[PDB]
Amino acid sequence: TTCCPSIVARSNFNVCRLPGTPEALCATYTGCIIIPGATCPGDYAN
Repeated sequence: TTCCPSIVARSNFNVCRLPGTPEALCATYTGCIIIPGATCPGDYAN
């Protein structure tokens, strides 16, 4: 599950993913995160 700290981080994440970039790289590129669960925390609400 991906969680993002802000809307713009998420928007940048989704663009990063368009070419097929691994989520882990899109995460460090944006400040988004990968968690094993499905429940994003309040500070990664987007």
